[PDB]
Amino acid sequence: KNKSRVARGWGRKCPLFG
Repeated sequence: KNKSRVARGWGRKCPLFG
């Protein structure tokens, strides 16, 4: 899958960097 929404779990600010 190309959907990169968990690649680098960004629980700091934006949850979905991709």
